[PDB]
Amino acid sequence: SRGLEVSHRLAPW
Amino acid sequence: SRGLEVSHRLAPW
Amino acid sequence: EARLEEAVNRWVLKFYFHEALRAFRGSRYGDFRQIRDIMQALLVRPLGKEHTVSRLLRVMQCLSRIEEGENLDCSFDMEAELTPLESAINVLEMIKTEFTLTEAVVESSRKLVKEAAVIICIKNKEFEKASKILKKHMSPTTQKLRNDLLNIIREKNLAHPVIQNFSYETFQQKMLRFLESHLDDAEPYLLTMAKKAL
Amino acid sequence: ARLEEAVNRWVLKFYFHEALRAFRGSRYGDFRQIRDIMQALLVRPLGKEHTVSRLLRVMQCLSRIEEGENLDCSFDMEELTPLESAINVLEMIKTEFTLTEAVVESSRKLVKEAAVIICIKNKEFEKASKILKKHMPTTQKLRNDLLNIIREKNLAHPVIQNFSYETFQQKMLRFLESHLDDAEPYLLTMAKKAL
Repeated sequence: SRGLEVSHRLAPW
Repeated sequence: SRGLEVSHRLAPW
Repeated sequence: EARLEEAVNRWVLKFYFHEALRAFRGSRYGDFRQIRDIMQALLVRPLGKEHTVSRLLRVMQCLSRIEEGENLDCSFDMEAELTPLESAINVLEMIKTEFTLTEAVVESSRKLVKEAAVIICIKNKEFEKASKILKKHMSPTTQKLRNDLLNIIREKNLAHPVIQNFSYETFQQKMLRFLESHLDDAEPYLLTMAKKAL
Repeated sequence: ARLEEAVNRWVLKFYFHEALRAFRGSRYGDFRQIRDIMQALLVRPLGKEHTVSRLLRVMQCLSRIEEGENLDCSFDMEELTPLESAINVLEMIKTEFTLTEAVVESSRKLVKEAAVIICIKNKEFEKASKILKKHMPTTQKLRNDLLNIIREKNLAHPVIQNFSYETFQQKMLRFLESHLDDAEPYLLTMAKKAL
């Protein structure tokens, strides 16, 4: 699974 | 002139 | 299982969250984006994340999507097929859940985001995108608007009052007021300490 | 220091401390993550002076060393390997910490040796040659060994085989840390209090 930086991503990809 | 994020750049470009 | 780095990380996250809201509120979006990027970088570190951190991050997500909302070239979705404001709609649903809000409380603000999402595509002459957004999210009460937008799209009428009267600044500041109304207005610990120190 | 500057300074110094601590325990993954936070901070008001500049030069050097085995990445505007950039940063450290040539010479030698050897290990012989030419009457035996290693494409040489990047990067950390104040950062002091 993907952590906070992914699931709660703030900035655009 | 470029600021700290450039002149004291920590991460690779 | 220990709070040491986590404790500082929480203080740091909450400090920058406070500063990001402050920047957004003063319409200092450059500052907001810089602070956002710091917070993004923090997310890889141990935060001892629970529901309150999660709540803060959802609000921050929504604002970050709104702040990039006029930029259709960028995307927040791995399925990089969503406009920023569409992602904002998605986050608002998570906000509804994690803040346990009524439909009545969120409906008004969801309408604004949906309206903005369609209008921004129209202003950028992205008519197929606007049409898809309108179909997906506005398909009872705001009938006059949905119909206006549907005719605007079909006729490619950017001259329309609905389009010309639209103010993204007014919209984003309305969203911030909504989002801020569900948050604690406490001063972050780091700021309190800095005031003490001078 | 103004209000946001004061906090940003505490934050910067806390992560600097944590970065050094990560590097010291060979937790390079944690180091890179903290590095990225500090990079993001650099656009914010810090009320930068000479002690912030010092901290950042050290952090700059370590970051280049941590990426030193990765010849695919670059720290300069155009062409330089990470360890070549580390050499550049070391000269700035000498200036901003006002160090003698004697004190920095042995560490500069280590970085120079590492810069060439990493290129050789990646079979980047032309790069190794350029670096050896550019940067290298005391290291006679070594630079002659390296000149012959490059010329003969001799990856099997003891100089190459016995090289330990872990040993090198930890020696560089010890050197860099020796010119720093080892004071506990305010935010960590505060955290220990709170807990």
